[PDB]
Amino acid sequence: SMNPPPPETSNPNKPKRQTNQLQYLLRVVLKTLWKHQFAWPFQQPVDAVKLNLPDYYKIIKTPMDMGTIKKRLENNYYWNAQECIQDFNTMFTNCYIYNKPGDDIVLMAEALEKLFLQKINELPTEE
Ligand SMILES: CC[C@@H]1C(=O)N(C)c2cnc(N(C)c3ccc(C(=O)NC4CCN(C)CC4)cc3OC)nc2N1C1CCCC1
Repeated sequence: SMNPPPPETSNPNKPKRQTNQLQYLLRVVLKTLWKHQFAWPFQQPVDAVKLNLPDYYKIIKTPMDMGTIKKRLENNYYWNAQECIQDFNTMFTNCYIYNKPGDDIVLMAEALEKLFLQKINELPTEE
């Protein structure tokens, strides 16, 4: 009946960097997934109130979405590429945990995840 606050995208006391891998995660990985025809459900936090899914944030205790990831990358919120990759994987996994296997939303996440894996396969060596 209420949404939780979204994940943070700024934290001044959290150490952060820009690395060439993090730049790749923004310029190649996020950009590729964001433009995809099936990106739209993943471009912002789940609005469980509008969807009338009061159980969503009972099941999903570590929400993540590409809106959040985009803002984190734009703010250079991360220390390393692994932290950002973890956020994408959390997003996909949440979708697979909550939804019925085979449902259209799962097919959408799978399409995005296939591209994600293809891009991080070519993550550049650091520096
Ligand atoms: C929650 C479980 C499951 C899931 O795992 N995810 C991730 C999921 C996410 N979103 C949606 N839906 C439909 C949305 C899609 C897009 C938007 C969107 O565009 N919002 C924009 C925000 C900014 N404004 C200016 C314009 C509108 C909104 C959404 O819902 C309110 N459905 C999802 N499903 C399922 C798929 C079908 C039944 C629920």
